[PDB]
Amino acid sequence: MQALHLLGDKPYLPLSTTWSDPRLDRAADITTQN
Amino acid sequence: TPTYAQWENAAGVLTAGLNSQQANTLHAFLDESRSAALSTYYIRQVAK
Amino acid sequence: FNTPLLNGQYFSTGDEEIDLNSGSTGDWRKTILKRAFNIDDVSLFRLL
Amino acid sequence: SKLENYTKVMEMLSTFRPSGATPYHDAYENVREVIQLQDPGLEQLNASPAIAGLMHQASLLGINASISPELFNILTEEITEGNAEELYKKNFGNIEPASLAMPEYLKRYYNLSDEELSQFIGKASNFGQQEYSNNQLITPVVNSSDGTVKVYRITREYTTNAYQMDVELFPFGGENYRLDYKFKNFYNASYLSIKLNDKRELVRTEGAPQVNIEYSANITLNTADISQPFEIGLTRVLPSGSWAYAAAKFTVEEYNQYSFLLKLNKAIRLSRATELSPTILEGIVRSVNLQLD
Repeated sequence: MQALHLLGDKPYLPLSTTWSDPRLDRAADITTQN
Repeated sequence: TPTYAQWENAAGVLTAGLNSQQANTLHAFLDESRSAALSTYYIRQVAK
Repeated sequence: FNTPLLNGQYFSTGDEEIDLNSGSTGDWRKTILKRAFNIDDVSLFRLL
Repeated sequence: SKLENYTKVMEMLSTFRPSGATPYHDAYENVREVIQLQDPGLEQLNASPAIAGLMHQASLLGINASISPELFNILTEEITEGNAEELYKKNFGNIEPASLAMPEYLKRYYNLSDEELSQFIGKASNFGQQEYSNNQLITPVVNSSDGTVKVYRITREYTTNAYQMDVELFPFGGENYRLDYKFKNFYNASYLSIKLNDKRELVRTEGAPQVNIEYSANITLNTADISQPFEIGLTRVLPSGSWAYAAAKFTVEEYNQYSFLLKLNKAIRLSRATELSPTILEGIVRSVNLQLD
C-alpha cells in the first residue's frame, strides 16, 4: 500500500483513437519528412 | 411480488437446513456481498 | 442458537410463546430452533 | 440513515437503486446461494414437473442469472427521452451526468476494471439511437483526445430533390463521420459527386448510383462546418453534365447524457449480474430488437 499510493492513480488510456488505419504508402509518405 | 419479509422468511427457512460446512460457505459469500454493498452505499450516502 | 446471528436478531430466553407445529409456519425463533437442532419442522414437532 | 434495526437497513439497501453496487437484496442472495448449494442447477426442481410448474419458468430461471427483483425493475425500465431526465433522478440521484461522463469517475463508481470499461466504451457507440427517428439521431461520441463521452443530436432537414434519395449521417469520431444515402430514382451518372453544401467535395464515386442501393462514405465534417446548420449536397452528374443534385441539411447539437448513462447503467449492471461478456449481451440484444433496448 505504501508503494501503491506512491505510484498513485493508474492512468486511463482509451482504445478508441484518431488513428485511421492508414495505408503503408501513405503512412510512409507522411513520416518521410525530415 | 413477494415482499422483503417473505424473502427473509424463505432465506431463514432455507438456511436452517444447511450443514456447518455449507453454512460456513454461505456466510462467507453473504459477508463478501454485504461488504461490497455497504461500502458502495457508504461512499454514496454517508461519506463527507 | 445465537451464532451465527440470523437477520441481526439475538435469541434469548423470554416469556413469549413459540409454536412447534410443523404447519404453523412459525416466526424466526422456530427457525433458530431448526438451525440449532439441524432438523426440519416435522421432525421438530416429532421431537417435541 | 435513521434506521435502528438490521432488517430495516437491509430493506432500505434492497431498494437503494441510486448507488453503484446496490440495490442489494440480502434475503434473495441468501436464497440463491442456499439453492446453488443444495441443488446446483435446479436438477431436482426440474426433475419434479409439479413443483417446477408451481413456479413460473422466468422466476426459477431468473434465480440462476442472479437478477434481483429491484435489478429486474431497473433492467425492465422503458428508458426514453421524456422520462430519462427523471429516471436519471431515480437511478443516479445527485451525481451530475457531466462528471459521470468521465470514464475514470464512472469506472470508480461501478468499481469496474480498465479493460472491463474499455469494451463498454466501445459498446457506447451502440448505446445511442441506432437509426434516425423524426429526422433526429441522438448518439454518444467518444472524444478520444480525453476519452470522455459526448452526446450529439443530429437533426436532418431535406432541402433539395428529396424525391431522389434518402440520406443519413452517423458520427464515429471527432469531425469523423459515416454518411449513408439511398436513391429513389435512377439517373445514369457519369460520376457521383458529394460535397459539403455544393462547396468542399468530400467524396466522389465514378459511374451511376443505382436505385435501392445504400451507398456510404466515411466523410469528415469540421468544427467550422458542424457549428453551422450545414447542407450536404450530393450530385449524380450525368455524362451530359446534367445532374440529379439533391441535398439535406444536418444540424449537429450537443446534448444531455441522461439517455446514454441510463442505457450504459442497464448494460453494466446486467453484464455484472449475469457474469456474461458485454459482447455476448450485445449479441443477444440484437436478436430481439434492431434498437439496442
